Amino acid sequence: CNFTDLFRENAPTIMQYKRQVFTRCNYTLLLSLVQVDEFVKITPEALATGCYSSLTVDWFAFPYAWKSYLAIGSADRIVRFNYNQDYSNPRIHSKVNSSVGISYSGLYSYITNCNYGGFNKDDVVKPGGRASQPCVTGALNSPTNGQVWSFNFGGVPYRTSRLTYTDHLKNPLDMVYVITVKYEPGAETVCP
Amino acid sequence: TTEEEARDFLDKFNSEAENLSHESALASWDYNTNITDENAQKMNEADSKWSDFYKEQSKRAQAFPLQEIQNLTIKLQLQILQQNGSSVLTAEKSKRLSTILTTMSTIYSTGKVCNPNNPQQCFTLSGLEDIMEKSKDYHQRLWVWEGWRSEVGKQLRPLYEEYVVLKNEMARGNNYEDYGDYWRGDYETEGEDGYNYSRNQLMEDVDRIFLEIKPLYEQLHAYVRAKLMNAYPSRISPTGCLPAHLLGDMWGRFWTNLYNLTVPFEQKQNIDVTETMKKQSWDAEKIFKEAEKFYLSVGLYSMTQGFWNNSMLTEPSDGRQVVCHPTAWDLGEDDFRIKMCTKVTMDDFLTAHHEMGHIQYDMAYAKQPYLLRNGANEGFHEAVGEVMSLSVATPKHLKGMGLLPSDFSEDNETEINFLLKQALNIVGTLPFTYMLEKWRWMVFEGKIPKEQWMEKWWEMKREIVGVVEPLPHDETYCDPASLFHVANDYSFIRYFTRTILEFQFQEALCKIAKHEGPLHKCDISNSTEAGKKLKDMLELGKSKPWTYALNQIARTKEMDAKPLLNYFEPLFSWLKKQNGNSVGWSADWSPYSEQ
Ligand SMILES: *[C@@H]1O[C@H](CO)[C@@H](O[C@@H]2O[C@H](CO)[C@@H](O[C@@H]3O[C@H](CO[C@H]4O[C@H](CO)[C@@H](O)[C@H](O)[C@@H]4O)[C@@H](O)[C@H](O[C@H]4O[C@H](CO)[C@@H](O)[C@H](O)[C@@H]4O)[C@@H]3O)[C@H](O)[C@H]2NC(C)=O)[C@H](O)[C@H]1NC(C)=O
Ligand SMILES: *[C@@H]1O[C@H](CO)[C@@H](O[C@@H]2O[C@H](CO)[C@@H](O)[C@H](O)[C@H]2NC(C)=O)[C@H](O)[C@H]1NC(C)=O
Ligand SMILES: *[C@@H]1O[C@H](CO)[C@@H](O[C@@H]2O[C@H](CO)[C@@H](O)[C@H](O)[C@H]2NC(C)=O)[C@H](O)[C@H]1NC(C)=O
Ligand SMILES: *[C@@H]1O[C@H](CO)[C@@H](O[C@@H]2O[C@H](CO)[C@@H](O)[C@H](O)[C@H]2NC(C)=O)[C@H](O)[C@H]1NC(C)=O
Ligand SMILES: *[C@@H]1O[C@H](CO)[C@@H](O)[C@H](O)[C@H]1NC(C)=O
Ligand SMILES: *[C@@H]1O[C@H](CO)[C@@H](O)[C@H](O)[C@H]1NC(C)=O
Ligand SMILES: *[C@@H]1O[C@H](CO)[C@@H](O)[C@H](O)[C@H]1NC(C)=O
Ligand SMILES: *[C@@H]1O[C@H](CO)[C@@H](O)[C@H](O)[C@H]1NC(C)=O
Repeated sequence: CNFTDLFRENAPTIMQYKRQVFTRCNYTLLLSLVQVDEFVKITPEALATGCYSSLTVDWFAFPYAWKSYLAIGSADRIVRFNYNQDYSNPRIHSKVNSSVGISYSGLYSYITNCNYGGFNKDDVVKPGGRASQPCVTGALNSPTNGQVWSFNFGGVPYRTSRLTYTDHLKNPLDMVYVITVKYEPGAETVCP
Repeated sequence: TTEEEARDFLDKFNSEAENLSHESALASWDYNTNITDENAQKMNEADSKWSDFYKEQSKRAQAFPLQEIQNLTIKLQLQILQQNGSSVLTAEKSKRLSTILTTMSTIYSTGKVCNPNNPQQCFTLSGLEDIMEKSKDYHQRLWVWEGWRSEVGKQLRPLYEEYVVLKNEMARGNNYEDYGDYWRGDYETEGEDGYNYSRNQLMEDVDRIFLEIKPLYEQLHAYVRAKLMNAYPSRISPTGCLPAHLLGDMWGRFWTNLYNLTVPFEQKQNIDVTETMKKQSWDAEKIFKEAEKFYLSVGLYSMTQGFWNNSMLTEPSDGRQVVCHPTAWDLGEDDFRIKMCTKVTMDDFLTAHHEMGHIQYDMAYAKQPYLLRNGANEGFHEAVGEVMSLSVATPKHLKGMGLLPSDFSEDNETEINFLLKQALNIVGTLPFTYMLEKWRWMVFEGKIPKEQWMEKWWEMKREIVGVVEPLPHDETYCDPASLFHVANDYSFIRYFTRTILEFQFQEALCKIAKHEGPLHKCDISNSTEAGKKLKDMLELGKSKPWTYALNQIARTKEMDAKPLLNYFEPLFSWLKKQNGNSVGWSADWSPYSEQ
């Protein structure tokens, strides 16, 4: 299993977060390479070993101090218009040394509001699903000051707003890696 | 060739007017749903563009005299444009009149009344209205009512006096006898055969309606008095008028807040569907979609795709501020919208249909020339919406929508509570509207000396509605101007008209629907014949006299109170049993005369 891309130079934003699915490959080292600050259904030691049908990991930049509302039970904008973590198939907070190519260039932002139609229906993210492109496009064209702007996509009117977290820049940075393991029997293709 | 040139003129006007109307209407809509200092000025500039256009076109319209033109369609559109309005006055009088209008409006809007027994406490009008519709304390109610009249009435009287003279001179400049006559002209129509209605005829039919509704009001008055007399013991005579400050309304227009004191059967519960909607997990979307089906079941028009995508139907969660108050919009270019902040409540289930009803009418006359894109009369616009509202409220509809138990039925006690609650909004409001409109008309006409304006106002109120003020006003007071629609340039007859038309239309649609029963049980849906007949009238707009438009539904030429009396027929009979010989009132009674 090749995890180079998890600690590679191009650290993603959440609005456009990245993920990689591993299958039919051989996967401790990932945790040695970065500095872990915290560990949060499956025990991380149970996750660390054993054979899985499939292993899927997503990652994005995110302040450690903001972890309070990244968890289940949160109804924050950082959950509904940002990243809705799935829990159906049984989260490491870490920082990355500047000695590791981690460029962290550009601006890091998130969506705060995204709705549409005459009923102002919230275009909320499905678990394991990214923000809708209409939401992504409106956010890209947003003033970044939090002001809500009007957009029209496919004839449907949208209201969208964007804010940043690009002020939280320390040499180690703050990143979150979420590993989900599918333990369905009969496959078992991802082993240590 | 005057008519031919006039036609080309009007087609050019109508085309540009639609484009300018769209820009203004859109800027206004966007502002109301997105309050920002950037949208503020934007809307006005758009409004000015239309205004500058309308006046240039007015001058052009006057080049096509109505005497030479024979085609009535052309004459009506030109007649609308061929009006000088304030541009008959000198610059000083025109500017002075505008200044007075702004000042009178401001005095009302920013008015407040302070507590005479405790200077620390003081309420703005919004707080004073809240007291009038809720408080049962005779004392609190009295100082807020009296205070409002003293605080604004004595500042507006002088302005209104000068305002009257200026409005009359303006009307003379526009070839009317006075400003009352100018307003009467809104009901005047030109046509052949029996489709001809005069300005003076309006007064005569209004008096006729008053007398026809009068006996229902007299029965309601005696009943209400008998109950308020116990609520406020030793304050009201067994026979006599009601105290103005105890009517549940700062201006004494509606008696609806008295329902809890005057309820026919205290032991009976009313119908409230709010609980059912919550149990059934309704949304705002469900309320509006059902509103569309109601009208499709009547047989009118569907909603457009633009309606569903662009209208602001609920309050946003975005952070932007919006204006909440139910309004039907027409932005032109077949762009129809409804603006409201819908909640899952039984009241909004009726309001959504009401606003939807306005759109149904607006769509119907969309095929008319720009200038004629209105209701036949302002009373029709509102009356049609109200008829549809009653049809939805009727329990048969609620059962059809699955909002009531199948084992639910109404008894003859429930029907009485329903009708009286309606009477407090419909019947008790009529002689008020009539009294106030007639008084102003005499003021503008010049039948009452300035020093007698106040005396005539209260003498009429005692004889027409049976309402009395507990502490006498020397004369400096101008109580009528304490009301929004008197301080501002608004007419009230439309409300008198709206109510009578509502019933004429409801009854006529019921017989088409073949409802063999009471009008309060009659619904209009699932009767496509009634739908089609209503379609034909709504489509007309101002291309025809309102007497024609009325005939198309009710088969009559004039206003008729009989349908109203019919609707409340079983209420009237019950009130007789309750009132006995107490029916009517003594206009010689007044709290001040007690000691
Ligand atoms: C509530 O009301 C406010 C006030 O009107 C609205 O604010 C406006 O929103 C529109 C978008 O709907 C903004 O238009 C965009 O402006 C961008 C430039 O921004 C800079 O320059 C302007 C001055 O012109 C500054 O005010 C601003 O602060 C920035 O410095 C353009 O780049 C955008 O271009 C896009 O559309 C054009 C269409 O022709 C395309 O060709 C482009 O490729 C691109 O897609 C656009 O023109 C407008 O500037 C905002 N006004 C102000 C004062 O900020 C809110 O949107 C409204 N909210 C809601 C929900 O209705
Ligand atoms: C608007 O006012 C103008 C005057 O400013 C009216 O035009 C005058 O009408 C009288 C009566 O027919 C003529 O004797 C004058 O010669 C006209 N003056 C001008 C400059 O044309 C005009 O008729 C009024 N329009 C309306 C609708 O009242
Ligand atoms: C008439 O009495 C009813 C109660 O039967 C009042 O309804 C209540 O109004 C308050 C708001 O002031 C609500 O919080 C309550 O929940 C309502 N109660 C019920 C059972 O719905 C009604 O307001 C009274 N009418 C007037 C004019 O005061
Ligand atoms: C409502 O309907 C009931 C039932 O018909 C009426 O009560 C009846 O009145 C007659 C005439 O006095 C009596 O002979 C019956 O015995 C009564 N029945 C019952 C169950 O009491 C009632 O009077 C009607 N109310 C109104 C206002 O019309
Ligand atoms: C990061 O750098 C510090 C300072 O030299 C070092 O002590 C730490 O072990 C390094 N951590 C990782 C994961 O390389
Ligand atoms: C909104 O309008 C578009 C046309 O621009 C139409 O395709 C779409 O179905 C409409 N959506 C709704 C909910 O009416
Ligand atoms: C009046 O003008 C309309 C067009 O606006 C036309 O259809 C109608 O036939 C004309 N009537 C007469 C009598 O010329
Ligand atoms: C109209 O007819 C339908 C059946 O097509 C019925 O479900 C609905 O309840 C009826 N409407 C009313 C008000 O009864």
